[PDB]
Amino acid sequence: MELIKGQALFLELDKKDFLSLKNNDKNIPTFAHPKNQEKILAIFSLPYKNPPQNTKLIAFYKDKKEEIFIKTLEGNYKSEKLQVENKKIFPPKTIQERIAKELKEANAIYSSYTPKALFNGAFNIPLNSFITSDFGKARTFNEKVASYHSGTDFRAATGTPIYAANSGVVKIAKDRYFAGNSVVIDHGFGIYSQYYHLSKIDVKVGQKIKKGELIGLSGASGRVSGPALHFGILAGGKQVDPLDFVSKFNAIFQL
Ligand SMILES: CC(=O)N[C@@H](CCN(CC(=O)O)Cc1ccccc1)C(=O)N[C@H](C)C(=O)NO
Ligand SMILES: [Zn+2]
Repeated sequence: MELIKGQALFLELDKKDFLSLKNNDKNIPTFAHPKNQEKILAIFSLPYKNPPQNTKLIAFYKDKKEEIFIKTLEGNYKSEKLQVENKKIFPPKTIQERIAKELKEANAIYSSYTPKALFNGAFNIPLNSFITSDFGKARTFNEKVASYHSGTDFRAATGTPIYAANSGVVKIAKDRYFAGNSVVIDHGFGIYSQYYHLSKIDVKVGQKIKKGELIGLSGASGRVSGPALHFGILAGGKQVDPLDFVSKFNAIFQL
């Protein structure tokens, strides 16, 4: 199989006698195929930055093992050359501390795996607008990726209502350094949606939210370039191309 860096893949496996799916010594969770009772599904994602060139997963059954080989593709992302090397930068200590704290917090949240669906059918876009800055635009130095856009931005004037892309539970609902005012929803199965730069947060941590329910108003908080909604999906432990992910997910779960 082949998969573009920065994307998720829904792997389909026989259910009967299945024991475990492994990537070296890391276990990858599974969940039911909603249509085919003889199958299960796993999400496998490649990171945008520094992905392996190749991956081998093994599905262990009671009677045998199944190898699955996935070749990393570079895809056709937009990229621009950096003029100055992305060397160590020197933020104020107060900012270093905040960043480190929020990273620890988020790493913890993304680690607390929910082994059931909290979604309700297909994902919907969070507002009926258009993309102004796509996922995966990159900046390179010496042809190596230095940084990339980890979500997709939708055009929005400040104060535009934003709606949950699917049902779930709110895990994050505060102001953060990279993200500004942000909401993160757990949808189950290690799938999280992210809504950044809000001017107003309308939910709280722990709240059950329905698909299409208001979560906030769009803004420019924490944004250098002007008001817009930054939308992200984390799945399989990695930030992945959100519209690509929704397309894949909806192909399986929309009915
Ligand atoms: C670390 C950092 O400074 N993040 C900034 C800016 C740009 N990101 C970096 C990234 O991966 O988080 C690179 C970048 C962006 C665009 C093109 C090339 C590189 C930020 O506001 N991110 C939010 C999520 C966003 O993206 N809003 O729109
Ligand atoms: Zn963005």
